[PDB]
Amino acid sequence: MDVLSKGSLKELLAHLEKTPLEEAISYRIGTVPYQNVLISRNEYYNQLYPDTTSLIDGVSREGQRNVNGLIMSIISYVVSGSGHYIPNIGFMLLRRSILDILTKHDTGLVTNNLNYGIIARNLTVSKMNCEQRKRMLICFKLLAYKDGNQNDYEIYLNQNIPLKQIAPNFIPGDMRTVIHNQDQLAIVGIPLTQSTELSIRDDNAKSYKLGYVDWYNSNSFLRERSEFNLIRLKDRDTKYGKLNGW
Amino acid sequence: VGRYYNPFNIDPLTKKHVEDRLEEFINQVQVGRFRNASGNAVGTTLAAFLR
Amino acid sequence: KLVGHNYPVYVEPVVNIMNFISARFVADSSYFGYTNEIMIMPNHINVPVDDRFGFRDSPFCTSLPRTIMGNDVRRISYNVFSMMEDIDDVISEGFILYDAY
Amino acid sequence: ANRATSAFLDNPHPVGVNYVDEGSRQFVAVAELLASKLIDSSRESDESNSDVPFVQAYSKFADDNPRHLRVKTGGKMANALTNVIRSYYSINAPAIVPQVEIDRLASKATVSGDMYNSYAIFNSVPIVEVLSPARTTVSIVGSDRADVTMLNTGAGAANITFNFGQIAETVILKGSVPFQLARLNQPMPAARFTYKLRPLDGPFIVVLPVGNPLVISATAATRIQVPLAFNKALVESGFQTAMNDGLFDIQNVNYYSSFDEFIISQYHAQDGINRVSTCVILGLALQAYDQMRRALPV
Amino acid sequence: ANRATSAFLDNPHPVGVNYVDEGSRQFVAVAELLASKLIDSSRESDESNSDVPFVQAYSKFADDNPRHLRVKTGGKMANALTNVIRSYYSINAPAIVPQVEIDRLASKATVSGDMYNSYAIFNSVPIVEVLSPARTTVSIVGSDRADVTMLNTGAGAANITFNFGQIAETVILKGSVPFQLARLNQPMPAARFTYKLRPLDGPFIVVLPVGNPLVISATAATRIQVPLAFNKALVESGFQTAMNDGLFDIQNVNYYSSFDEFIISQYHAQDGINRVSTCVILGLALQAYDQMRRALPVR
Amino acid sequence: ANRATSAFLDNPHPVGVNYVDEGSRQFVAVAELLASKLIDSSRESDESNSDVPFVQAYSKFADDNPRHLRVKTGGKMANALTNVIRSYYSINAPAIVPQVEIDRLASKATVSGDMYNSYAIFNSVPIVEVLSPARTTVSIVGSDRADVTMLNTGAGAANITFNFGQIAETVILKGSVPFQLARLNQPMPAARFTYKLRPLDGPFIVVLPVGNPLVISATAATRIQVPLAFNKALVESGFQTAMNDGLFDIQNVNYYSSFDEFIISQYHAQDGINRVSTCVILGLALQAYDQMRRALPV
Repeated sequence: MDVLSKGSLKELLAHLEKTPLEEAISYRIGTVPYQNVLISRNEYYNQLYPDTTSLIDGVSREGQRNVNGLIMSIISYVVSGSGHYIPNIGFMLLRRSILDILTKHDTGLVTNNLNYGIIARNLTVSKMNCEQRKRMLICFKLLAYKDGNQNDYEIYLNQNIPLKQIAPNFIPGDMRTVIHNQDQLAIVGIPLTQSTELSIRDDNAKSYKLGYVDWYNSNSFLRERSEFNLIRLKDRDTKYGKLNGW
Repeated sequence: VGRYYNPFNIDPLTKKHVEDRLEEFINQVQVGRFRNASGNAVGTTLAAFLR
Repeated sequence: KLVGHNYPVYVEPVVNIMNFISARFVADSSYFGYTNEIMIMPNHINVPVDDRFGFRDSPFCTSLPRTIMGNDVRRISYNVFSMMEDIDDVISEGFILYDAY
Repeated sequence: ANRATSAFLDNPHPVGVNYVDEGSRQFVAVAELLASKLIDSSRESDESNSDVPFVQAYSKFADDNPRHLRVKTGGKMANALTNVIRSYYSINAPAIVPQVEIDRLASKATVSGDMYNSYAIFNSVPIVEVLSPARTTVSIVGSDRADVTMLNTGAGAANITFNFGQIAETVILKGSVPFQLARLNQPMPAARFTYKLRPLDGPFIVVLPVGNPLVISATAATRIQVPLAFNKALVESGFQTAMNDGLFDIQNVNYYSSFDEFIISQYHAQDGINRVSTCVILGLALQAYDQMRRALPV
Repeated sequence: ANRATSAFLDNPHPVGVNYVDEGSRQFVAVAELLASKLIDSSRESDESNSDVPFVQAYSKFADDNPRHLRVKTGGKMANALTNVIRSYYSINAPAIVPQVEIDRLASKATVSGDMYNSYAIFNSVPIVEVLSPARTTVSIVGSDRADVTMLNTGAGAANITFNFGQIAETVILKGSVPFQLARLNQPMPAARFTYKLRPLDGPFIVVLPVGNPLVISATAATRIQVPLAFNKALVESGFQTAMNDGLFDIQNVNYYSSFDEFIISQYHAQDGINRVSTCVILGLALQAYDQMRRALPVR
Repeated sequence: ANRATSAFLDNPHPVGVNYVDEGSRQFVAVAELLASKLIDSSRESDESNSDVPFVQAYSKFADDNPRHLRVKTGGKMANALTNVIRSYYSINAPAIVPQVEIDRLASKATVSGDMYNSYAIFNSVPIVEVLSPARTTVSIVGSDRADVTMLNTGAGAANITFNFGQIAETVILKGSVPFQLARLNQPMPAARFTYKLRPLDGPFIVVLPVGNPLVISATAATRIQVPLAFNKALVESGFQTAMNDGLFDIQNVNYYSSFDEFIISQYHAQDGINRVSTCVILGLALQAYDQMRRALPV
């Protein structure tokens, strides 16, 4: 809910630096990602409404234990607000922040073999709005410059002309580009009636939209009560035990 | 939501009385003969009051 | 009684004169000191301005830019702007205010 | 056995999945309302020998005063309406209108954006399949009124099966000569000129005697939920304009001669309910596109 | 000789003979007026985000105030209109609407019940009969535009006679190839592409030379007196709604693809003058039914 | 080689050359405006139970106070409107309306005479010529939806050439069975049910196999500049009324089933631009004629 309200590249990057990977992942099994299902939308139809599940719905789904699974969960969190279920990630990765997973080499994750075309297909980029595509391209560009695969990012953009039109105009190394960026990446925001939408993505997105006004006021006190005497998880000092399976 | 009769039998759309022959009717009374066979002011007095 | 009449009325010269001044009042607002659009931007954002007059940091633009830094400038109406509670976040990126005089 | 299928029901292309939320629906309803006012203001300006009514309407629509030297295009609202029409038609359309632009344009007028408070009747006749035996010729022509021409060349009478789908409400069949039609596992009645059928009843068998060809004319009516501002006369005209203006010129898409064929064809695809709601929004957008372009040609 | 005819002109079933007096026609006129205001109020409510304009219009129409948990169906006026529409269509349909109800609803508004103020143009092309010699084949298809396909198999040229009745005012014939058409006992002119014919002239003879088939496209226009509030677009939509709603399912009746075919078929029958008067009233009622149903919908 | 041509494209007749100047165009526009208000006042009078709105409207139109025991013909404007309609249709029809009378009637309202401000979409399908080789049969039937029946009795496949002219903007072809079509000197695509073509692309060659008849349904859209008050539904009603009233009876004139066919056929003949300019004025006059005759039958 907080990641969706960020409307600037500066605010989105600042949030990712503060947020650990734990809130990008989820601990709920969910269902299989791609599946033709019939859902009940009684506000419109007596019959069951056909739809296809995906990873863009704000609902947890099963993900494999690999770098592709971790990347998909991070992007889904940015573009949808809810991550995926990757089993037993490990303490060392969960304590790192999202941006360091995307842009730093000390995390212990190899991302040199990522295929951008396959990730977009798996994330169903076709059923994404303008804001979501921009956020996905921000994550792709950060990974591309981290591993030196800047050429592959350009090849992917050239193959997808519509994405090339709305691509972000920032260079990850430079800071002048981030300061002067003028993109609008906000998905949720204060304005809508308490009604139901037909699609799973549209219904879940509207649920975030209607709950943002209430979340703006109620989160302050309830949060502060939780970590009144709690040590911050992000970059927590430890004995640096091990990283298993990566 | 309610309804009420417009006072004095006036249609707001027309802005006049409901009867469309009132001017002709008043002139008919003015030139009429009432209550006597001979001349009298009954027709003229009633026409003035009606107007 | 006269409401809704179809009586022809001759347009006199004085009516023609005032209709001309009224039309140019709406059409050319800058001549009379009012405008229907303003833009607020942070100082670090470089916006093209009118350099004909030699002013220092001229507040006058030839036309309010459609795009800045490759992206379209946000447009917010005055009524929505007045009712906003997150104006601090919105004003950080700069916007255009319209729907008011 | 041979299969005959209506041309307009073959391979419906996927429709766009964007600009179908409550905010985007409100923008389309706002565009229709202001486009209608634009047309009426032009008529009022001509009648009153003044430009005041048109200047007010154009300023509200385009957020800018009209200028004699500049061309009248409609401003940003015209561009947004043009782009969402492309996005509605195909899933491969760019969909490059920002959300902030749509919200600011939906706040101009107050509309509910509800696309389910009324209905309209669409006259395309769906003939999913016609099954004919050997030594018989079957041809289907037309989409608003379908003519099925059947010729028998075998020794005896042939049984020809008609499948009208499961969506259309009523189908009326009128033949050139009286003929026999009955449902499966039912006795055949006497020869009759007309038949009224429900497509949900099931496949219908038509007995074709040996001799002169038999032509069956089909007419169907289907009910689809539409907004109260829906106007079929304006939607159909706007559909032709958008095709002429190249808004539907996208790769890997189908083409239809009318909006009626487009919506019925998408209804009869696999899980067609998914596409009817988006198709109705496109129709209301085409209604606004018609009224705007007729007032402001480009 | 072989004979062919239009499918929609065959066996026009009788129409109702009830609710055709001055009071009933006034009630149908009132229903159309109040249904139109119901549609307008629903639009005014939507652009204004207030239910007040719709509630007031529904209160006039249904004589009751809308309440939640109760479905808005139109009240007693909708019930009377639906059953009256059935009675107009067929003589087998029952008459179950009391006269005190018709009088009460007719007084709700002050409109004239006269159904002959204006006219309308109907496009159905009546082909009563087409007679051809032994060695020829004739097929007639269509109602809005009739395509007559004629094939000559014999050696000599054939003469085919066309009858268009006496009701239609004009008929225009266009052929795929130029052809010859002339009235009975009249010389045949040069082959032309189009002909404009008045059906009262008489049977028309068309020469069919041996060879490729000749197809004639027929278009007709007829004028029927209708009330000034008559709208053809609304009537056709109401006709389809009534057919889909299932209120034309009466015993021993014919079904038509449009109100155009229905009114023309009844016109081309014995005592066709009296049937057309009843059908015009049913058309205005269908206009009221369409507007009322769109304003208050069901799923 | 055999040539097939659309019936309504053959031998257009010359149109009128009178009542085209600016003052005449103002008269038609004023007649349309006054006739429309007449029919609205007819509805308002019924609702409000008073004849005042109709009396005011009729007095403006006919320059005479309505009286009982009168036919309510429409006055001089109706006579002027009727005679002007006759003048446009043919060059042989007399022009019997004095210019001073037209200018006087044009002063009853203050409207512009512009007839090219807006546009309209016309649906007639122009098939200028279909060229077929020997041993094949081609038949063209219909105007709004042209069906082309095609049969090949030869030994091998045949190439048949379609020519839709240059005026039309888009043409949509739908086949009974999938078929093959491409422009000249272009490779043949795979069999497809539907094609969208721009008529200016050139002649189109269709491959006809030997097995079974092929029927191709054609739909076209053409844009013609018209005044903003143009209403196609009302123009069609006026066209049928004028034909029935005998306003179009004169020597040496072609007759058409719709105003759609009239304006498209006039466009495709030599000197097309000027003919359509006069035809558009006839459309507005016909639109005014329909409303005045439906308000005041005679």
